[PDB]
Amino acid sequence: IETVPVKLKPGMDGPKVKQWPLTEEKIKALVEICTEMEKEGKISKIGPENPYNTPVFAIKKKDSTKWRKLVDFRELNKRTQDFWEVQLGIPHPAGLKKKKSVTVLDVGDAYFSVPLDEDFRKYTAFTIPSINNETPGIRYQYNVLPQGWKGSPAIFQSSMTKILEPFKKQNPDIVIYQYMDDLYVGSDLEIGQHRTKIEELRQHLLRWGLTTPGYELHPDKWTVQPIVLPEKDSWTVNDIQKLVGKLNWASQIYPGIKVRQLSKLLRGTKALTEVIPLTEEAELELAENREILKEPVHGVYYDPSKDLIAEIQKQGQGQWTYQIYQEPFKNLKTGKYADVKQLTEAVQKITTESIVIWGKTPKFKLPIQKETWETWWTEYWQATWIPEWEFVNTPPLVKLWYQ
Amino acid sequence: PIETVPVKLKPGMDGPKVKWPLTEEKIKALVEICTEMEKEGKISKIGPENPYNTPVFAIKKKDSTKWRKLVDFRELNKRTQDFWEVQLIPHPAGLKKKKSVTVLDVGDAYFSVPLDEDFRKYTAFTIGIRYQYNVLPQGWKGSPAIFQSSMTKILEPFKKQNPDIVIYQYMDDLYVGSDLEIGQHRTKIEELRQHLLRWGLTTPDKKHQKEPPFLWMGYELHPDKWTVQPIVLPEKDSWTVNDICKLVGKLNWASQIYPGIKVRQLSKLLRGTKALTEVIPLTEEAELELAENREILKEPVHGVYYDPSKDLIAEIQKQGQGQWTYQIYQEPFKNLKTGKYARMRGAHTNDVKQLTEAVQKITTESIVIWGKTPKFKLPIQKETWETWWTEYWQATWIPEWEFVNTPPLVKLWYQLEKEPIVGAETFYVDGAANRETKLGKAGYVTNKGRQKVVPLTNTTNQKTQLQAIYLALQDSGLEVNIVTDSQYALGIIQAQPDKSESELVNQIIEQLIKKEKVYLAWVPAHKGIGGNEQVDKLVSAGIRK
RNA sequence: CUAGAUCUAGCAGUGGCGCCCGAACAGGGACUUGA
Repeated sequence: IETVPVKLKPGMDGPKVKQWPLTEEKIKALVEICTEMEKEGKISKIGPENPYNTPVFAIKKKDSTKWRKLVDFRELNKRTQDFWEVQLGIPHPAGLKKKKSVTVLDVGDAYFSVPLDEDFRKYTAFTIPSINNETPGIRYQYNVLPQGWKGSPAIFQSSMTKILEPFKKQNPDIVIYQYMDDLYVGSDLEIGQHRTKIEELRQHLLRWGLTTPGYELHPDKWTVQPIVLPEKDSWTVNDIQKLVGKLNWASQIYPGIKVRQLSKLLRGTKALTEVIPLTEEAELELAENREILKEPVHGVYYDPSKDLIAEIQKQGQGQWTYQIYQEPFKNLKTGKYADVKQLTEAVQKITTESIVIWGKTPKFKLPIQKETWETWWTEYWQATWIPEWEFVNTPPLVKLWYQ
Repeated sequence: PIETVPVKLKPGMDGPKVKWPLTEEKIKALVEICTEMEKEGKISKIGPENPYNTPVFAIKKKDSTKWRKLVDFRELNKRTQDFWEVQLIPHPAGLKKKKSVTVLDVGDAYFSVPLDEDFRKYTAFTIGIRYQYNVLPQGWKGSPAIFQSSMTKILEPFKKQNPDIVIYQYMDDLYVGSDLEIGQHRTKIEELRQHLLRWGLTTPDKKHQKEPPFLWMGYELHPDKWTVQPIVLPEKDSWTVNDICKLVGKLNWASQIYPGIKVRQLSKLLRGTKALTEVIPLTEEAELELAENREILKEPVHGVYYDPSKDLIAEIQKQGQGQWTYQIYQEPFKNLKTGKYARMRGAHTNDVKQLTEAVQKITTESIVIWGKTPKFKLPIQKETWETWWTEYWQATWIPEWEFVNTPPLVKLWYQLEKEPIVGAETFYVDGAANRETKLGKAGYVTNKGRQKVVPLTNTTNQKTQLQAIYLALQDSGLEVNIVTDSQYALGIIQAQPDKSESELVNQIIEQLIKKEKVYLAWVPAHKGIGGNEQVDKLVSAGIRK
């Protein structure tokens, strides 16, 4: 065993985040599982020697009813980025997104078969809470590779390469990606054949005794949602003003936008319930704008060093929207999806999309209060990784993006 | 005895070296306590080489006996490496219904835990003569944390030997009890006393065990009930800011059991007043407020202890002005506890948003106290709540609930249509001003030429447009389809705020509620969109340049 | 180390009521330059 040593950012400070309240229904299962987790020699009780602490909670994933656990290394990752970005980095292939379908996997359990540097265990502090402040939290420390982290796989890739080579050597057409405890795969063949190959890969992983006991995904169907405008004949002054405002708001997004021919009929003040048949010039500008918007954005790129942002709004009846961008007005992808359950599922899907496309977790902007989400988001979670988040007030301009 | 935890210092630091003046009557006092602590076997005396300093500051506390001893670590707490804080307090309602209850206090428990020798050097207790504290000293940053950690790790074996027994520990109080008879109860109490003396603790046999109801930081713990410490209030006429703060704290601490407490009208008195002697007049509003509070506090009431088997229900009694209330009872009339929520997350808000925030806070409180969420019974129908959170721009979800018909109720005085209607009229309006004069001007317009303008006084552009739409609505009919040039008015209107702080928006909503229907839209400026540019140029008189 | 008229005093850890400052986002307004 060679536990490579690693630390946080130079002259930085370990994480000292608090722990939001938990429910007894989940704390019981957390304690029950931590009993065996410690019996197995994975952790050890400690004292207040270290002020570091990490948020913890339980979940109920799909395909089972057990109460699995995880860790929130958001701050640890934000502070140790450079470590895995320079020391132990990996490439981001792009052809995997063009495949017909893929199937997400989970190999987090295999990480516990390798201890970690003792000098670094001090940064793996995680304290379970207690109800009614009955007894102080039973502190612990991950003496092995923890989950929900990207440094453990960054260092385990050395052995994962040899663990995977025998399978990909026989199936070169298949492509594999590794972002976190969850594993990916590339499949461009029959779906039945894809599942047979997945079973073969499971058996391959089990070969050397390294046991590793949504479901599927189809990225080929995802395409940029073209901004659609109304197509009718009766354009009252209300609809005319609505369209003018929409076009003006889009102008700052699409440089090649014009409202000249549409700004002429507005010169004539009138009520909002009267119908007005536009002339050919108005229809000409309408057709020009339609031809312009239907075309995707030309002049955008992706920076593997910059950050990521992806807003999200709500319309009604589960008609959710979403966008992605690095800088303001720089759109990279759109789509659709058709209350907390819906939002959780949507963010889960969009994170999977960003992973399979760009292989990085963005920073969402949820239009909801802080306590509400922070409290009711864990109950309806199914994945193992947690991205960042924030909150913002939705103005009456992004809602006009679609119905 | 126990397992002492090592302790280091911050990076690149050492002990603090600081030279104050003491009196003479407190001398023999410090010598007596120092001798008792040294001869007892707690503190040593090695100050020939150690060039450190830890001054002393005696003081006479309540129950005047003499000037007792303290220690100053103000300069060492920052030098010390930040330690882990855990005990950020339990609630009486978060306990269980146990028959055999008891408590186990301890004296000088702090000094009952030696310290690592590598750190005892940093306790130069000069006065001379020095006495290095070999045990947990007072004022030290990591004293309570190490105390509770030692207590937990030493009582662990007892927990493993008697899992059926409950132990709600604390800084120094050990709340213990079960539903067993007194016999084996006292037997297990003696077993615990022996297991504790195994580590060198103290516990007598005539302490406050049958003396209770207890006194728990202002609480009263009874066998099958509980309540706050007996609270009282003055009966005078004048009120000073000091007394205002004092009585506000008292009534807010007592409201957790006493329902129907108002502090809004009584808290508004603090607006602007910051001195420590200025007197204020009790407006008839706050006068009747305090009178009703006193009348309600004229009768005693006690709580109960939550039963894990049975569930817990909630309820709310709205009274207007954001002075919401709520209780929690497992059975009718058996209110476990109560609270209050009147915070203002922005002056612009409505009743449904306040209700959502209140239920969220209640859920969080129940989770942190009891560990789950109760079933709520709110005064609102399902269809209205549904329509609201479906026509909103957020996700306001709540757990299972139901409706209760107990006025006052919750409703929406008005709605907003997403499409204009015939028979109405359009009003292109706008309002602005200058940064120096602020004498803005705005009016309204119609299709029949019915227009009128009025000026403003000391108001910003936002308030200017607000007063513009006010004047426009004051002369309009019932239904209308208005357009604006800024996002402020649209954002304030679409939120359907049934209450706010600025009297302007209050009058807005007062005049709007009478309207049967209303419609609003928005279009930006700098583009010449219909009457927008026209009214902007009309009002441009001496406002821009 | 600080406060009060050289003399006297002034201590910290938790839960609340009430105020001030800094950081980030949103809206608004001006100075220089060019088309």
